[PDB]
Amino acid sequence: AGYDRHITIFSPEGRLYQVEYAFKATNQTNINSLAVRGKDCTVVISQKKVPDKLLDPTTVSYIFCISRTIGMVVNGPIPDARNAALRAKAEAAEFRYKYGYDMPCDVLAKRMANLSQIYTQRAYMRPLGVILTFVSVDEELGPSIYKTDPAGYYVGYKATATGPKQQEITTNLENHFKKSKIDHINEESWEKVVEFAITHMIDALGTEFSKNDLEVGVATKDKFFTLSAENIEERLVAIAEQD
Amino acid sequence: SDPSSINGGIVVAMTGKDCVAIACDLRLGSQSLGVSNKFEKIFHYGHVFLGITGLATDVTTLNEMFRYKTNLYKLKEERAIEPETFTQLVSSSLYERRFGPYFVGPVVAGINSKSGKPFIAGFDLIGCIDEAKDFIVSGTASDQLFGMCESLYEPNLEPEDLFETISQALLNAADRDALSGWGAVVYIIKKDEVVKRYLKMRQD
Amino acid sequence: MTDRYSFSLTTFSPSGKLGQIDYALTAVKQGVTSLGIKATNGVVIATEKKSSSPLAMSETLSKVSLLTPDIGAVYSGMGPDYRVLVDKSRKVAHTSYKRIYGEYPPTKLLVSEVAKIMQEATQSGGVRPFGVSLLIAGHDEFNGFSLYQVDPSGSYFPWKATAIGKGSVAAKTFLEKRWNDELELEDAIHIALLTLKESVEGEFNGDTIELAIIGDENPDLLGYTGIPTDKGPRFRKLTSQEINDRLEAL
Amino acid sequence: SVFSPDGRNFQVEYAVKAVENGTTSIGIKCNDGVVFAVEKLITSKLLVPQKNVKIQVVDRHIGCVYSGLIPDGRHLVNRGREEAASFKKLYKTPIPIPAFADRLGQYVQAHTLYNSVRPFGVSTIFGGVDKNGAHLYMLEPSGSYWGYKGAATGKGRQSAKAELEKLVDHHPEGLSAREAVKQAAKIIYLAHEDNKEKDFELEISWCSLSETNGLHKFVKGDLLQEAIDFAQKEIN
Amino acid sequence: TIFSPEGRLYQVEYALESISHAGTAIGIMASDGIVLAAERKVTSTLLEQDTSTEKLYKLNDKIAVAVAGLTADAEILINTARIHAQNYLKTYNEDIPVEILVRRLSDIKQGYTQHGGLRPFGVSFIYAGYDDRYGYQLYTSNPSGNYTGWKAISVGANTSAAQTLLQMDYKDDMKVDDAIELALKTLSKTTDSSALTYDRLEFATIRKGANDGEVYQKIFKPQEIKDILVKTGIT
Amino acid sequence: FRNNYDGDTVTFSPTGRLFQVEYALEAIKQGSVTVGLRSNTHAVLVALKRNADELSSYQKKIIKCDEHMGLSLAGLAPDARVLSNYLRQQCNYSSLVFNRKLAVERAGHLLCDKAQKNTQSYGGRPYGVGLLIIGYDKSGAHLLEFQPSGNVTELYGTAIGARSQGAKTYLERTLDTFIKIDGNPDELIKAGVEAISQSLRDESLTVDNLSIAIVGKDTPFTIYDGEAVAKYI
Amino acid sequence: TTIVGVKFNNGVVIAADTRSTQGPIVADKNCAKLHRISPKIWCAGAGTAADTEAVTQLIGSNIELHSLYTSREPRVVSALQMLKQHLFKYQGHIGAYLIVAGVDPTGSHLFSIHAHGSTDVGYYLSLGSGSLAAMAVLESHWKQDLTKEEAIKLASDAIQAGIWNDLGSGSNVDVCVMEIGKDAEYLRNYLTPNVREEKQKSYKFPRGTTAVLKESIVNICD
Amino acid sequence: TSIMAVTFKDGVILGADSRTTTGAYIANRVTDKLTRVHDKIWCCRSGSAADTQAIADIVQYHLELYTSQYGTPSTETAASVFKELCYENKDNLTAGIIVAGYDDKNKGEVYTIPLGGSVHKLPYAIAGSGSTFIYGYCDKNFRENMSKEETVDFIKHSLSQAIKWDGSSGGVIRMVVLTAAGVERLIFYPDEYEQL
Amino acid sequence: MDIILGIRVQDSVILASSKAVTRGISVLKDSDDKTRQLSPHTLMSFAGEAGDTVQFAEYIQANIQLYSIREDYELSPQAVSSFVRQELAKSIRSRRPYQVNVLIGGYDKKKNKPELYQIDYLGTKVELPYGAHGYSGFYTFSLLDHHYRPDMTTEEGLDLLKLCVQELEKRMPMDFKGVIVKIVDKDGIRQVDDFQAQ
Ligand SMILES: [Mg+2]
Ligand SMILES: [Mg+2]
Ligand SMILES: [Mg+2]
Ligand SMILES: [Mg+2]
Ligand SMILES: [Mg+2]
Ligand SMILES: [Mg+2]
Ligand SMILES: [Mg+2]
Repeated sequence: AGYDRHITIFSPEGRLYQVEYAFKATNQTNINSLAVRGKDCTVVISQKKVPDKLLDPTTVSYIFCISRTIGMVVNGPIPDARNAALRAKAEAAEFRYKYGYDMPCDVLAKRMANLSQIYTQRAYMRPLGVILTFVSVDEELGPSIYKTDPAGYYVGYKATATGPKQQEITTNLENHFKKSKIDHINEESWEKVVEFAITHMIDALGTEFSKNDLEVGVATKDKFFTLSAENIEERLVAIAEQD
Repeated sequence: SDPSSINGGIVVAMTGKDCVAIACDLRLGSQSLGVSNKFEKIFHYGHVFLGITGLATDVTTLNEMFRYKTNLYKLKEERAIEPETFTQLVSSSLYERRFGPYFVGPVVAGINSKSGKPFIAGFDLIGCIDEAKDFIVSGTASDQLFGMCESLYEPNLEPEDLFETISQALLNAADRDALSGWGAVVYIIKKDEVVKRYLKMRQD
Repeated sequence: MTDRYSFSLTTFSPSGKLGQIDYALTAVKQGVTSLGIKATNGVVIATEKKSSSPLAMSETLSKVSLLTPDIGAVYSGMGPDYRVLVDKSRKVAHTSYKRIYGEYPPTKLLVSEVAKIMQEATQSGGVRPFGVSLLIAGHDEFNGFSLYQVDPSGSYFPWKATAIGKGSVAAKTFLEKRWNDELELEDAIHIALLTLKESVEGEFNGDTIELAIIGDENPDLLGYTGIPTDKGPRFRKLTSQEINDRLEAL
Repeated sequence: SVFSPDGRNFQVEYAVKAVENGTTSIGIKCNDGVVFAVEKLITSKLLVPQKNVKIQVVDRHIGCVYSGLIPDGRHLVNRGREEAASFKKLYKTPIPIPAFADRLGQYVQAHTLYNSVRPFGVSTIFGGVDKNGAHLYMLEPSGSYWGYKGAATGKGRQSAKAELEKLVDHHPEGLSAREAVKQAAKIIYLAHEDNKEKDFELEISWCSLSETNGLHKFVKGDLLQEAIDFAQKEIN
Repeated sequence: TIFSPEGRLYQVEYALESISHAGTAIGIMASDGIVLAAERKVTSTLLEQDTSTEKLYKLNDKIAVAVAGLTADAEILINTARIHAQNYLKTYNEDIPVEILVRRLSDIKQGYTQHGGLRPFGVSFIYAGYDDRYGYQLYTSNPSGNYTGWKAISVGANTSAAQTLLQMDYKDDMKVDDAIELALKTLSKTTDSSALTYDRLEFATIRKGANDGEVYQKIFKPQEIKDILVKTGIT
Repeated sequence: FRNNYDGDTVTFSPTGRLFQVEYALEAIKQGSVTVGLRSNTHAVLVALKRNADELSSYQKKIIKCDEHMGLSLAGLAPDARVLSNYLRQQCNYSSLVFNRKLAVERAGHLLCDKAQKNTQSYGGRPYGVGLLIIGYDKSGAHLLEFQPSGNVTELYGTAIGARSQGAKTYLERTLDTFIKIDGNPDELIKAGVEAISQSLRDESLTVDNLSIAIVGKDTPFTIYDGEAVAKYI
Repeated sequence: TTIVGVKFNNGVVIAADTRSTQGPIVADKNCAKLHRISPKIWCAGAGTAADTEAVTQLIGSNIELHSLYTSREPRVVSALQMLKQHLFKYQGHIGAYLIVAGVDPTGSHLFSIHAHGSTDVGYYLSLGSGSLAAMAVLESHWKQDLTKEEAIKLASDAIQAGIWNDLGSGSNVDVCVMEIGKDAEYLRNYLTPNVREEKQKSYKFPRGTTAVLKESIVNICD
Repeated sequence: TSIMAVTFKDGVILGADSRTTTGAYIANRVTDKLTRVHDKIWCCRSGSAADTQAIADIVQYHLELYTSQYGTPSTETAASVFKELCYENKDNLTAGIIVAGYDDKNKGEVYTIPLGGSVHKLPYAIAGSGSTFIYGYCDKNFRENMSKEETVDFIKHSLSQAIKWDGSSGGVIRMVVLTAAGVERLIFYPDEYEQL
Repeated sequence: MDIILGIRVQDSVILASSKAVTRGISVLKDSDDKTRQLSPHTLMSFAGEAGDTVQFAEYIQANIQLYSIREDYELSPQAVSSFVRQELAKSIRSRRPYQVNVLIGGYDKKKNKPELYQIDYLGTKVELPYGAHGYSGFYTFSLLDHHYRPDMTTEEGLDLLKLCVQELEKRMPMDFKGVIVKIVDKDGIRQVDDFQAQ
């Protein structure tokens, strides 16, 4: 155990092991999430696992409402997740106060990536073991997905997936966009874009879901919101009548 | 009293055909008492000229400050500062002291060593730029100077003629102000050379 | 709350090496190639868009950045380190120069300020050097066109042409063979594209290559008319289509 | 601030060992409130009965109990009180329980970001009544917290959780404040099974909409005696 | 900053160790001027000679330095030195005496040697200046913050060889043109390269300024070095 | 397990232990014995003072905190001074601001919280002293025991320091007797001195060995040393 | 000073006069009071001249950095929010009074800012000692849905009211047009109705007129 | 300035005139004095325009933050944030604010925060220089549980009287209706309300 | 008020300073030396506010002496006067400005010329053939405008000074109790001990 394993200084290879180890922490919760863009919306799906029957299921969540327009799904342990959520909210509220308009998705993402970059460079801060997926319908850019990781890296996606079985879902989606040739789901209502996401999660993970197995966030022009079990129940019935 | 009145003094700059001129009086006073017959108010940094009127302690200080900053400039940039740029550096330096200002009325003259165009400018005590192409005036006899200049001035004057005009402007405006005068120095500036003349004037 | 590493994390070793600077340079080596070439009437900087995922949209991640209207940059090494250096470089062009002389800094000076920011990551307590090398290309009235390299130590050197990152030794070779003091900007772009092909694994089109110039003033990019002595940025990021057009006659 | 090669924080995991080491404490959510109970190990006949209180109040409506390093818990409650005062000052309303949860949450999590601090050596069970019902929470040394139908921590956590699971099963339709108090006495008596070599004192508190007016009060006198008897009867 | 059992400062020693790999720099003081010559680090055809300064820096109008070590470290020190000279000029209306500037810079270096847990600056300087008190002057400073005065001196690689060669050929009555010759001979002999060509040198003088009574710093341009390399017979 | 884990108070052992704190606890066990006990009307501290030499003073173990409160120390003496000065201030602040005598219980909480911050801050040590705090407040006589871990418990009686286990077993045995000595200071002191006896491999406790303090219903906290203790040996 | 701002169907226009004064005296007969915050957001100021230029350059600089940071065109509401927060902080001590107008991705905008940090929105506005003369022209001729040409006419006429009736305003009219589609057009000296008449006589002196004491050439070089 | 807020059967209405003056000069005849700090929490401002805008901007910031973290804030919470800002900085603020809002629990509420920074919960509230002339009319004509149309009438009548007498008041009457239905903006031009 | 005159002849600079210290209605002392030697060849005289006067002088003296020892060298009159000016110029914008006016008289050894500097509390510096602070200037400047010659001897300069003091003794309302006179030339600084009736 040298110092190059314990703090964010370079190893002789040019690597930063603490950053690399922080990426490992993201899967620690064994949850898979995926995000897709509709024609005028953006949808995020995440598995919802409640092992203990002593838990109040309503309080178990990895999706956060950052602002009126921006949602965030987190892959990683809850405490680090809530640290990033709180900060993002504060940054979102501050941006609006100082600049007189709502903070865009991509701009909040860039800012959260910049915070992460600092923990990558300063010794006394550890990175956070989380990957952050930001979604909205940007007033200037249309539906948007931006994802940040412990490296301070971020980019925009047509669609994306995160978690242990990230690859299954990625290739599933890559295969879809290979066929359709466009960079979104050609569909008007968000209800149908949510159904699509659930379907392609089912085929990629080879698993059926009940209403309590899922967690859904929807971002439309000027609101991001989450679905309750019943809006999800209604969505599961719709997919069931054909597939 | 009013800090811009304690010591006296005037500065005027004019443009001509391929030249600039800048002049000042030589008086340094303490209210009614004239103290110094040799107090110059024009300075230069490379080919950039700066006259300053107002409180003499700030005249001296700002010369020292602009020597400092142009010296560093030349070292980092490996060229002498140009009139346009220097003007901006005066502005922001004065504005930096917005709520504790230097009580001065600076005046910038010079020729751009690349484009060759004559350049003059003026500032209030907090660094607001007066961008005028004909003449700029400053000091306890500025009303008298504005009058003289607005009457005597015409564009595109030959250096030898521009000399007469700026001298006459200064001399006669000086003589209507109790706190200015006591000698006068005039700089005629061309891209290639600079001539400096001490004028004969009323010593009262 | 409150740092326990108030000492330099880059210290000297018995042989005189500064380990963390070396290790950071190793990080640059592992990075995607980027290059700059200087012509008589312009400078070109180019690099490869090595995409993380095919599901990602690579236009939402620019490796080439405008620093001032007349200065642009590109890098090899760690992306996030670049991104923050760009923010700070842009800010420092304002705080240290534009807010003082009312004009944008000449290239060597902005480069000098970036170099300072990286130098400090080498000496201050509790930090590691930046894991990048930058190529900074620009123009200014009195110095003309220029290209500079800046390394994690804070050193900079002016280049006629150079490459950094992966295939940099081969590419520097290819450039020494091709460069001369009579090149037009079109020639330099052509040479830049060729040099980059030896480095590029996959597809080689205007969607996977990122290329910007410091050329003549673009008055159509200014955003306003009226002031005739304001002529527009010299920095111009070439479009996907403009690239593909020069790959057909390549 | 140190991640292991597989993405763990060993220091936090060791902090948990100090919690597992502590006295057992519990919290039960009823149809209109919350009940907290804790095991006070009587080390010696010299300890004054009823006079070494563990359950702490935050504001007027929140109860807190913890297992692990007791001082660490008082440090947290102190912080919780400062954090709730500040909320009330700006917003006039008493701090909602979820809002309070995250306050503690972020504080605890903060103590796992920096090499110059150690994580807290407690798990805290807390909650109370707000604008929209009863809330019960449990908070680990990592800063992880969730809502709970029922919660236990410390030495007797395993048998306590087993009893909590039974209640959730036999009573989906609610469960009263008065009943939950009794059950708390029972569950603490059963969980005391491990540490049976030393004697123990019971401590219960509750916060009920209809029983305490949404204020946190200590269970004392006849109600405590009733709940003790129920537990002593259901142990034999 | 700590001491070894030998009463040596580890980090200072290792800094000096680093400097002995840097291009050699030579300073020679004559009666009517000073010479600064230094060898650039093994470059390339594509390096822009014209717009490059890695070893020679103007401090004010009367003082220059030759650098051996980390350039970035040196730029940090050079900039504060420049500022210090301007403070002096503002305070006294006199150009700073060479020693005063040298002592200050040396004191900054010394500070890193004694507190703060920051690494020292990996830099050694050769200062070449003129002032109305000591005339022409040559000084050297290194990461310890020690400084000494010289008639001729070198820093960086091969100082051992270069010092011995300078010791042998230097004489007190030398004109500057003689000192230009000595410096280039000495670099020629101590180089680790096939030949000493113009593209691998930086060169400067501080003369009595053509014809005047004042002092002129001449930083040699590339083409000028090429000529002065022919005159001295190394082509 | 005990290896790389006892460097500072900011490190847990794989067992969940804080060794620095455990080592601070050992400085107590090393110190000279002192006993505290109370009835409903009074509370008593009895302390065995320790000289360095037969030419030296027997160093003080008892410090007064307010008119209604004081403590005995066992461990690092300088740490007791720092903690009692703070306790003196907290008692002071209570009087000045609220015209209120600080509850003995609240004194306990304040000490606990102060010790705690030193068990969690880098580059600072835990306190290395044990304390026995007695007072008479608005709910009568109290005795507290303070451990540098921050643990404070209210008791009827106790003892801390070397060989204290004897007295602690004694008081455990005598519980029902001494709790009832109401309105008789001299008998409660007698039981205290007798309790401290079960902790002597030392000797015959002398006029200079012994330090007694009392507080109660109508007696402010007062210290007895020398001739004034003679009547108890 | 007379500055105005008028909204039209497809954008916004600002205009000002070209006179600066030191009390009763005219310092610059043709100065530019129209300032750029970003390419499509422009600014006119009255009050302490230095304050209005400085607050314009400060906020202009920070808006450039925001624009680069965010990859977006600068918005007028950001220029406004930053100006007002800055001005407020200084409780009126920075005597800047500003009409700020521009087009951004959300449309066209016209705002006023007062030195204490209050703002208002409108379709037509004026500031400066000349404001009442121009406001009376605006209140007489402003209609909803003006064309570009009608807007330029109206704004130009308002500035003339100030030029002719307010002793604080004079000389020429500058205009800036900001249409939603196009680049902003700055029209320096749009009108020049105050040409100085030729003087009656030439005052050029015969050479030698001025008496000289001593003389010497000055060195620039080194 | 004439400003008021009235609670009625279904919610709350806010009204204001649209005149702003520096001296006897009308700087703005069409000011919007009704300021939203949350979907269904609005306020009326009086006093220094700079002060009340800066305050409103800060409150809106605090309630956006509140909402991200804790959900929808009560009107009481809005009022408290205003008070806090107004009380704590009473030495450098001339600010008179009326806070009005609607949620589903507490229904329609009005709070008034005058110059000192004190808070007052009231069935209706008037403020601004023009309010002084309508104290008698308002006290005489206000009833609890009025219909929407009745309330618009009361505000319209009151503010016309205030506009008639106070030279600092005038222009149009703006209103904002706050109910379960949502949010409604109203305007009334001089030719309507003068004829009353 | 306080009298502080100075005159630069060809080979020296003479300073003359009033000897009275007056507070209210009482003359507390009549042998006050309003001077500090800055270096072997530089003299400073001062007048102004009661405390600040000496405090400023001794402060300057400490600094110049420190320089001399650190450099084993004596600053030129011109350099000392710039250091003094800057100190006063910083002082005028501080919380409580030094209200002190000074004359600096020095013999520059490098140039072989005497030099006189007049500096007011604002930090206004000027090099002069003769100068004065306070009201005394209102009489002496015109006197010396008539009487002074650039090529005067040290003895001729003392005569000119004897004229200045006579005038002030005739016309000034205050009794300043004569002056202490000090010469600064190539051999350093010396006091003319006979002036009161010489
Ligand atoms: Mg780190
Ligand atoms: Mg750390
Ligand atoms: Mg004037
Ligand atoms: Mg005159
Ligand atoms: Mg548990
Ligand atoms: Mg007019
Ligand atoms: Mg009215």
